Amino acid sequence: FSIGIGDVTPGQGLLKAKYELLNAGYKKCDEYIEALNTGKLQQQPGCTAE
Amino acid sequence: IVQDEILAHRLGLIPIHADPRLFEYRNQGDEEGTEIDTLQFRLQVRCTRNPHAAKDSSDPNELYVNHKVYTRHMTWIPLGNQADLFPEGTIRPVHDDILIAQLRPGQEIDLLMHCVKGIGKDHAKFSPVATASYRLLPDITLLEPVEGE
Amino acid sequence: MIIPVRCFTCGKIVGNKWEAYLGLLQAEYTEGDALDALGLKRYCCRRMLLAHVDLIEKLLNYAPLEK
Amino acid sequence: ADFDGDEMNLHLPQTEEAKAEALVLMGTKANLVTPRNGEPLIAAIQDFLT
Amino acid sequence: QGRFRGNLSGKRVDFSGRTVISPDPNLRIDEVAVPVHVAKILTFPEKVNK
Amino acid sequence: TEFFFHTMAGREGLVDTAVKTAETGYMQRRLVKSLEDLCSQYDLTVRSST
Amino acid sequence: PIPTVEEKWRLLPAFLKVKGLVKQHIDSFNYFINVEIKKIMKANEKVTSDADPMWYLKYLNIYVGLPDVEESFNVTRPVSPHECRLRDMTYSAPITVDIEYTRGSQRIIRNALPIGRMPIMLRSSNCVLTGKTPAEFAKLNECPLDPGGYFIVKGVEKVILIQEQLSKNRIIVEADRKGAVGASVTSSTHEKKSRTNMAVKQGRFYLRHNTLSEDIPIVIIFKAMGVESDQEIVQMIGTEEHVMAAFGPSLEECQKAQIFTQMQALKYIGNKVRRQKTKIEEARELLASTILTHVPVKEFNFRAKCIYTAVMVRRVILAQGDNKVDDRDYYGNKRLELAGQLLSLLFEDLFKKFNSEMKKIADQVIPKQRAAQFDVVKHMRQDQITNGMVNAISTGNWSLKRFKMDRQGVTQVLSRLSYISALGMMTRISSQFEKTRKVSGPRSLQPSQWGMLCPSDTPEGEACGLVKNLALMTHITTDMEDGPIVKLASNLGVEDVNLLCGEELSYPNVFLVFLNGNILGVIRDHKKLVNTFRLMRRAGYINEFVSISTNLTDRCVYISSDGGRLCRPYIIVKKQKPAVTNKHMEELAQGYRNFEDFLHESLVEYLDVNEENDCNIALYEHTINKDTTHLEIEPFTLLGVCAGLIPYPHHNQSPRNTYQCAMGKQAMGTIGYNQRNRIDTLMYLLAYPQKPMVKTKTIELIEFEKLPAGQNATVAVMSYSGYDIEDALVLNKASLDRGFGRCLVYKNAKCTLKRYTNQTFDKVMGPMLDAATRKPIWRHEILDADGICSPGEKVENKQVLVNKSMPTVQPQYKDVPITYKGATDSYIEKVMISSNAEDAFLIKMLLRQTRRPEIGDKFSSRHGQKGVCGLIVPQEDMPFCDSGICPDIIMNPHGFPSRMTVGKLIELLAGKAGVLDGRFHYGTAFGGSKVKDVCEDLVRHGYNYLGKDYVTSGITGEPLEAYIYFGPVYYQKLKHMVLDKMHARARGPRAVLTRQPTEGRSRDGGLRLGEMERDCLIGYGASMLLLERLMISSDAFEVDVCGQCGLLGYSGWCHYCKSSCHVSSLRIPYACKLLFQELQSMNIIPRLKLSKYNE
Amino acid sequence: MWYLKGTVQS
Amino acid sequence: QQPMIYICGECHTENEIKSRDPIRCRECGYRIMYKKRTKRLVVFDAR
RNA sequence: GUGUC
Ligand SMILES: [Zn+2]
Ligand SMILES: [Zn+2]
Ligand SMILES: [Zn+2]
Repeated sequence: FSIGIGDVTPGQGLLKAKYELLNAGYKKCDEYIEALNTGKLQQQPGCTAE
Repeated sequence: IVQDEILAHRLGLIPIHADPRLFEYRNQGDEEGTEIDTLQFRLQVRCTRNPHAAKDSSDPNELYVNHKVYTRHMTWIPLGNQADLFPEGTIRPVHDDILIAQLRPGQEIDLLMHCVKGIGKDHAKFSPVATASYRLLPDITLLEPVEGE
Repeated sequence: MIIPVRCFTCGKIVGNKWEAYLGLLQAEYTEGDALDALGLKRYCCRRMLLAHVDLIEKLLNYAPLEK
Repeated sequence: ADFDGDEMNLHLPQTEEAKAEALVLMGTKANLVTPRNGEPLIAAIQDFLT
Repeated sequence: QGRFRGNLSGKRVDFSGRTVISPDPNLRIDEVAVPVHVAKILTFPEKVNK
Repeated sequence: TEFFFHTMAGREGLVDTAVKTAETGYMQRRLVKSLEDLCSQYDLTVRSST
Repeated sequence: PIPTVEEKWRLLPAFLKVKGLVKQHIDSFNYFINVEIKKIMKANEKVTSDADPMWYLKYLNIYVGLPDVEESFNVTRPVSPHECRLRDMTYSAPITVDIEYTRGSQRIIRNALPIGRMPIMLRSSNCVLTGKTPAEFAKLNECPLDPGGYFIVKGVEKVILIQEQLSKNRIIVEADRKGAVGASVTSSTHEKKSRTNMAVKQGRFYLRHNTLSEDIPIVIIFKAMGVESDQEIVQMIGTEEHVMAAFGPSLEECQKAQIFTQMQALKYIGNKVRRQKTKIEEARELLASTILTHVPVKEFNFRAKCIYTAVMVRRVILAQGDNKVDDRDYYGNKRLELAGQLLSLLFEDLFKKFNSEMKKIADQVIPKQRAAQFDVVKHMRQDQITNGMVNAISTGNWSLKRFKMDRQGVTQVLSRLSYISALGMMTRISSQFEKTRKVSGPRSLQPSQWGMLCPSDTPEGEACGLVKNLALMTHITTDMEDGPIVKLASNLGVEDVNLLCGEELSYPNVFLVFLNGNILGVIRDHKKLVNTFRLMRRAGYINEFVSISTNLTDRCVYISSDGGRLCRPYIIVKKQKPAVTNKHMEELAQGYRNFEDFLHESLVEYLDVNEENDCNIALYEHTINKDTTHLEIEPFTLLGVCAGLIPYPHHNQSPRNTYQCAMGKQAMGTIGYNQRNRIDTLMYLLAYPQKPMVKTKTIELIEFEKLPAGQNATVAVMSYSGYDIEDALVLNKASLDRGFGRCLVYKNAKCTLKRYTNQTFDKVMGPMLDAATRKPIWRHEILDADGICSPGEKVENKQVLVNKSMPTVQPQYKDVPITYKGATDSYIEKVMISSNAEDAFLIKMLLRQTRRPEIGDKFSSRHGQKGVCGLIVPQEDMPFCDSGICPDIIMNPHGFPSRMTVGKLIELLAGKAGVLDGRFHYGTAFGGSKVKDVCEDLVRHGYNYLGKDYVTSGITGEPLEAYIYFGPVYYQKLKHMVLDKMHARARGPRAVLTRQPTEGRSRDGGLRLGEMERDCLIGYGASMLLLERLMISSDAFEVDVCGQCGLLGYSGWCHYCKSSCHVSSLRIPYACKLLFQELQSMNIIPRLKLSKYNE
Repeated sequence: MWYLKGTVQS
Repeated sequence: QQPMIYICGECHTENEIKSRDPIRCRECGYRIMYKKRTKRLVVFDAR
C-alpha cells in the first residue's frame, strides 16, 4: 500500500469541467454588483443591503 | 581533528583482502588475541614541513608532506610464524587510496588495529558482497501488426 | 565532514573517488559527466559525492600548527 | 498519544493489598467501554482498519 | 505552590518513572514493555512463604 | 494572496487550541470539587457525607 | 503579452549587502555611539555646587576607544572576542572624556579623563572584527559566517530582543464597557509620560487625568485656557446641526455653575486640583506644561492646545453615534524598539546619577576643608558605571524610576544549537503584552502586516503570536529632525493656524496638517501638497525616510518622521510601466549602478504601512493596471528565515509550515567554522552532513549550503510490518551501522578557584596511591600527577575529575572532589587552564560523547512531520525494487491525507530527478520548478515518469501487487533523545522542609501525582491504592497526641498537662502535622479528639 | 597562594 | 618529579609551571595554556 | 526563563 504524486493528478477532462463552473460563477457574481448599485435584490430576511 | 571513535569506525569500514577460510571462529570471549584468530595491523604517520618546497606557496599538496592519509600507510606485522604461509603480500587492503584523515605540521597518528572474523548479521562491515540482487526475466508480447509511424 | 568510506544504503565504497571527482571537475566536465565517468550508475551511491560538504578543510585553518 | 514526542509515566504498587485492587477495577479487559456514553474506545487504528 | 493542594494533594510518589513510548504490535491488550535498565532500579518487597 | 488568506485561517485554530486548556481545566477542577463524595448506598439511595 | 524583465531578482542581494537582516541591529548602535552619546553630554553640560558660586566643571567632548583590557599594572593590550569568551571576561571599551574643572582659583583642563567602560558589539564600528578577510578571521579564531549582533558579558552571548510598543503623541478613540472614550498619551524626549482621557456620559464630556481629583467639564477647561466667549468655543468645536444637539447640554450645565471669567475657571480648577503658590497659579501652570507637553507653549498662549482639544472633541463627536472605532491591532501605528534607545536611557540615567551624587561628594568638603585647593579627579570613581552596565545587560532588570519604568526579560542568551537558531533569534521580536489567555486580536494575524513579519514563523504552544519574526526585506527607520520639512511645508503655502478662527476648520475643503502628532496648519488642495512632497522626496533634498499620508473621512494629512518605522523598497511605475528596464539592470550585473544611485535616480522608493494604505501595489507585471503606483519586487520575500527552508511552502499547509519553522531551530547540526575551539555548555554536532538537493534561493542568500543540519536518505512511502503507526518511522540496521545519523554531544565542566581576604587559599592535592602497588586509586583514576584529568581519557560513572580542597573557614581542609554524574561513559577532549579578571584560576573541561540513533529518537522530514523511530530492520528485509536499492527510512502513507502535505512528494520527485541528472533543482516559494518539465526528463534515463517502480518483497520473495513510492528526501535529526528522557527512582534524597521527593532529575527526584489523576482513582472507587501511594510511599509518620487536650506531645509526654496518663499515638502524613504546627502559631489550635478504631 | 603537584599515599 | 608540560595557544610552546606562578607564556603575552594528551593506552571499539 | 506533549 503506497501513495505517490501520480495518485493526485487532475484529469484533462476535469480541467475544462471546473473552467465552465468558474466562468459561470464569475459572470453571475459580477452582476449583483451593478444590480445593487442600480437598486435591486429584493430581500426575504430582515437585513441590510450588503 | 577527527574523532577517535569516528576514526575507528572508518577503519572498521575498510574491508580486507584475506581468505577467511583458513582462520577459525573466536571462542565466547578473549581480548588478548591468539595467533590463529586475530590479524594485527599497524598505522603510523606524522606531518612535517617541506624544506625545499618553494618561496611562496598556497597549494598544500607540495607545501606540506604527507597531508592526506590513505589505506596504503597501514602496514601488516606478522604475529607468530605465519609469514611463510602467505608468500609476500596477499594480506593488504583492497583499495589503497582511500582518505582516512588529514594532518598538519605538528600532528601525529599511531594506531594498532585487530582484524577478526565475523558474519554480516552482526555488523555491516562484515558484508563480503557489496550488491546482491536479482531480477525477473522480462517479456514483451505484441498482439496486432503495427503500422510504420 | 569527510567523504564516507562506504555508502549508507547498499554499502559500496564511495570514499576512494572524492579526490578524483574534485580533479575531474576542473577539466571542463559537467557534474553528470564526472559522475557517469567515475563509475557511478545508480543514484543511491551517487549523492554521496554530489551532495557533500567539505568542512575539515575549513577546520584545519583553526587547527594547532607548530612554530 | 501522538507517538512523536510523547513521554508517558509508569508507577509500581508497593503493597500487596493494592496490587489486587488495580487488577479488578483498573483492568484493560474490564475497562473497554467509556462511562460517558457507552461506546467501545479500543477497537482499531488507521493501519489495521485499512 | 502552597501546602493544602500543593503538598497534601500532590505528595510526589516514589518507585516510578517516565520514558518515551514506541509502538510494538507483538504484545497483548494488557501488556507493556519495560526496559531492563528501569527494571533493575525498581524493586518489589514480598514476604517468603513455604 | 491566496497563501496569505489560507494561513490566516491556520492561525485562527492555532490560537484557539492554546486558550481552551485554561478555562476548560478551570471548569473541570471547579466541577470536580463540588461532586466528589456523592455515593450510592446499599438501599438504592444516593447521599452525601452528611 | 506584456514586456517582462526577468532580472529584478538580483536587486535583493545588492539590497541585503547594504543593510537588512541583522545589519540594522549594528546600525542602531553605530548611530547611537556617534550621535546620541554626545547629545546626552550636551544635555548634562554644566553642573556646579551651591556652597559658593566659584566651583564648576564643563563637558567639552566625549568619545570611546577600542576594546581594551586592564591587566595587572598599566597593561592595555588589544583583546579578541574569543579570548573574552574563553576567559569568562566581558567585551568592553573605555570611555575617555575631556572635561575641565576649576580648583582653587585657576582652571584645570585635564585631557583624556577616563570615567568608565561600555560594552561593544561584535561587528560594530569600534570592534576589531570589521573590514577583515577570511584568512585574518581564521587568525583570531572566529567564524566568518557569524552574523554577530550580541553582547559578551561574563563569557556568555547576550542578545537584546526587539520590543514593540504603541505610538505616542497621538489621539486614540476606542469603545469600552459602556460607550466610547478618547485618550491621548504624551511622551517627548524629556521624561514626562501623561495619559489624558475624555469620556462621555449622560451627554456630558468629562476630562480625566490622574493629577485632578475628579472630572472637570470641557467648557471649564476651555474658559480656563483663554477662550472666553462661548460662541467661538462652538465655532472651534464645529458648526453643524447634529454636533450642536450634543454640545448644548454641556454649555447649559456650564452656564448653570457661576463661571464666566478666566479667574473663575482657574479658581474652580485649583479647588478641584489636589497635589501632595496660590490656586490660580497652580491651575495656570498645571494647564501649561502638565496635561499636554507635546504641544509647546511659547509665552503663555493656550490657543494651539485649545484647537487641539477642539479637534479631539470633534473626532469624539463624529465617533459618537456611529460604529467607527480605532483598534490597537494596526501595525502602521505600532512602533518597534531596538537596543539603542534602551542603552541611551540607561546611559543618561547613570550619567545624571553620577553628576548629581558627585555634586554632593564635593558639597561636604568645601566648608570642612584643610587647604586652599580641592582636587576632584581624586574624588572620582569608575566602578558604578561599569557595574550598572554589566548588571543591566546580564541580569535583565531594566528598572528606571527616573523614567518610571520596570521591564524584565529583555536580554536573552544567544541560541547556539544550530546555525539557523542563532540567526533566527536575532530577528525575533517581543510584544508589550504579557502571556495571557485574554488576548485574541493581537495574536490573530492582521491584514495590515504585509511583507514585514513572517506569518508562518511563530512558536506553537502558549505564546501563539506574541512572538513574531521579521521578514527578509524590511528596514527600521531611525529618528530625524523636522526643520527643513517644516520650512518646505511653510514655503509650499500651508497656513498659520493662529490667524483663522474655528469656523473655517469645519469646512470640508479645509485639510489639517499633522506632523508627529502636531498641528502645523491648514492646507487647501492637499493633492498638490502630497504630489510636491513626493517629488521632492524622490529628488534627493529631503531624506527618503519621511512618510506622508492623507485621510479623507476626517480630512487630515499626516507627516510622519519619527524613528522606528518599517520600510521596504518598492519599484515605481509611471502610468503603465516600471521605470526599471533591462539596460538599468545590465549595469548592475556589470558592477556599477548599485542600490544607492538607483534610489538617487528616482527608480525605487521606500513605503511604510500607513503610506501604502493610499497606494496600489501590483504583485506581478502582468497584473499592472492603470491605478497601480508601485510594484513589489518579488513575492517570495514574504517568507521569513525559518520558513525559507521548506520546499514548496504554498503546496504545504500553514500548520505544517508552522511546525517545520519551529522545528528548524531545534534540528542539530554543525555550528560554525570554529567548533573545536569554542567551549559552550552544551553542543550537538553531526558526523557527515549532506547537502539538500532541492534547495531554495533563500538558502543561497544565507549560504546554508556551507553549514547544513541534515542528511539525504532514500525513503519508501509504504506500510511495513507493524511499526509505522501514527508517527513511527522504520530505520535500516545496515545503514545505521554504516553511519547514517551519527551524533556527538559536548558538555562543559568549568571550575573557578580564588583567594580570600585573609591568607587562606585553595589547593589541589591530586591522585592517591596505595601501599600494595604504585597505582592511582579507583576514586582518583583519571587524575594526572598535577591534580586534574588529562585529555584523551574515558571517565565512568561517579568518578572524580578535579580535586578541590578548601579550608573549613595549619587550618583544616575539607575536600570537595568534583564528581562526574552520568548514566553514560564520557570521554575527555581537552583541558583549558587560565586566569580571569579577578585573579582566580579557571579550569575548563570538554566532555565528548558519541551516540547512535536507536528506538526512541525523534526525527523530522523538514515538512512538519515529526516521529520517533519504530523497529530497527536488518538488510535481509527492506525490499529492493530492481537494481538492489534498499529503503533507508520507511515512511507511512497514512499520515499524508490528514496532514495534507503535497510538497513532500514534489520534493521527493525533484530530488530524484536531480540526483539522476546531476544538478540541483530550485524549489522556491511562488515559483521554482513545475511538474511538467521534470517528469518528461525522468523518462530519458529510463525510469517511470512520475513516481512508481516495481518492487520485490524480501521477507517472502514475491513481487508487490501495487507499486511503491521511492526517492531521496532531506531528513534531519532532532534533540530530546530517549537516552536523556529516561528516569527512575525508588529511594533517594528528601527535602528538609517537608519529607517528600525533590524536584528535577538533576537531583534524582520522583514524579508528581496531581488532582486530575486523583480524580481518575476516585471515579473508579479504589481506596486502598489511593492511600498506599499518597501516605504509605510518600510520607508515613507516627505522631502522638493526648486525649485530655488535643495537642502535639513528644516522647509520650505532654507539656500542657505535665502527665503521661492520657497519651496515645496515630499515623499521620508529615505534611498534615507540619500544617498543624504552622497553624498553631496563627492562633489556630486544632484540638483533636481520639477514638479506638474498634469504637 | 597555591599548592599543586601532590600525591597522597595510603 | 617531571615538570608538568603545558602548551600555549598562540605560539604552542611546551613550557612548565613550577609552583604558584603567574599563569602566562614566556614567549608571548598570552594568558591561556592547554594540556598534552595522556601517554597511556586507551582501547576503542570499531563496531 | 527556554524547549516538548
Ligand atoms: Zn550506494
Ligand atoms: Zn495532654
Ligand atoms: Zn605562547
